Amino acid sequence: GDTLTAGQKLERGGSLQSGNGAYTLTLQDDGNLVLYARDKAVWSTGTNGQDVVRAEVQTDGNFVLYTAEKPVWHTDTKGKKEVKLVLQDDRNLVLYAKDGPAWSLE
Amino acid sequence: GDTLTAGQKLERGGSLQSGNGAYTLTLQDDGNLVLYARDKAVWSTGTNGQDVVRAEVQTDGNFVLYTAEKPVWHTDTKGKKEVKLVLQDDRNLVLYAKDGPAWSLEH
Ligand SMILES: OC[C@H]1O[C@@H](O)[C@@H](O)[C@@H](O)[C@@H]1O
Ligand SMILES: OC[C@H]1O[C@H](O)[C@@H](O)[C@@H](O)[C@@H]1O
Ligand SMILES: OC[C@H]1O[C@H](O)[C@@H](O)[C@@H](O)[C@@H]1O
Ligand SMILES: OC[C@H]1O[C@H](O)[C@@H](O)[C@@H](O)[C@@H]1O
Ligand SMILES: OC[C@H]1O[C@H](O)[C@@H](O)[C@@H](O)[C@@H]1O
Repeated sequence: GDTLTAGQKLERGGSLQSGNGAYTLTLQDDGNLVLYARDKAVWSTGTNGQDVVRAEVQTDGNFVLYTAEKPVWHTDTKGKKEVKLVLQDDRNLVLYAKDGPAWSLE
Repeated sequence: GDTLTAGQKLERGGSLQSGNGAYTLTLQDDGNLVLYARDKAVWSTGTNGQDVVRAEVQTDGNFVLYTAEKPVWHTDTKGKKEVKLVLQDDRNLVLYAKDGPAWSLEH
């Protein structure tokens, strides 16, 4: 609506509106939380070019924009079944899967 | 323990250790997943400074280091109670707290 209570958030595409639809606060896919007043953008968080996933009115009192949790490193073994990571006594760190070792440190 | 099975994770400060007690794989506070043999680092993911907060062995078969959700903008009003954000008909964007306006746009 026009209000975000504690624990509520705007996700990408979500919005608040007021002034008979003339005013729109919206979290964009470029990452920016923007307030559009009619034709013009009157204010933003300046978070364009950043991977902002939500604008949460937190229960601790703080309204906060967060970038998404992202992967930064992987074994690159998506698709493998029943996997387990084992730190072995031969010092090798091995990712095992249904049809044998999918990834190996050594 | 020496094993993480499908869906498990090391969290910050969490460790795997080999059965013999000689090798220790630790997701550290600095984000680096480090393998120690004794007190000498023999391998790491080199993710120090990259905000990694967990390393989960996923059900899809992929072992992945994930970052935390990073705060990139805020109103700086931690401590305020019963807060709500209101986009008003006068065009103002106001964060209202128990004791009054904690933050506003038009000021
Ligand atoms: O980079 C790791 C990413 O790659 C994918 O193929 C999936 O397994 C995701 O869950 C993961 O976040
Ligand atoms: O000032 C707000 C303005 O910032 C950038 O230029 C872009 O993200 C626009 O989408 C947005 O309207
Ligand atoms: O490639 C994985 C393979 O590497 C080595 O040969 C050993 O550490 C084995 O335990 C492991 O299965
Ligand atoms: O830097 C933003 C940060 O401010 C505080 O420490 C808390 O309200 C956190 O939840 C929030 O992420
Ligand atoms: O500073 C916040 C305060 O600013 C203006 O005076 C008005 O828009 C009020 O509705 C709002 O509460």
